Amino acid sequence: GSHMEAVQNRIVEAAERVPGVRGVIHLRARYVGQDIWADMIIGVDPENTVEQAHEICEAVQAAVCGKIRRIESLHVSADAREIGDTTKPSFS
Amino acid sequence: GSHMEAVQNRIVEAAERVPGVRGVIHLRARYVGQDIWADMIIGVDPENTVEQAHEICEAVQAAVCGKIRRIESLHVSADAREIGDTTKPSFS
Ligand SMILES: [Mn+2]
Ligand SMILES: [Mn+2]
Repeated sequence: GSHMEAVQNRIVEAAERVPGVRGVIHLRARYVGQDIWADMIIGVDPENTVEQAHEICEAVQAAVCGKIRRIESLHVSADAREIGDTTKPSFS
Repeated sequence: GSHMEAVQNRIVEAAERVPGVRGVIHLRARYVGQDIWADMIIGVDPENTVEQAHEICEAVQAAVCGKIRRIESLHVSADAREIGDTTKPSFS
């Protein structure tokens, strides 16, 4: 429950379907009227290049924005996630 | 002018003194009472590994939080910045 949790879960689930995303580390989303502005950090393979992380972020942004129309702006950026890492996304 | 712009500029200037930071791509900062909560994306060498980007983010977080005491929480994450890129940081 919480419609905002459901929206945040949609964002996370869309992002986690994009190849190269190991998980979503952090998501902050807020309304400006009907539109959402959001900042998301995705976890990526540590051995990737930063150029590769960059292309994954761009793919995440395209996929999320294409699926969640009320999102007017989404910044996607990257950090290392090791593969033994089950840390659930942090929100708020 | 704008005391919030000055705080944001302090954050950017502290971060840009950390080795490996090519620039600050994006900064979002808000007050909860007297404390600041902030999300920052730093630009990093594209040929770096994501593990290296990660260690730069961690160094940025330590340096910024150590210099700006009112910051209670700072998420630092990374993206590619090419070196011909003079793009000024985006705020708000
Ligand atoms: Mn690019
Ligand atoms: Mn680490």
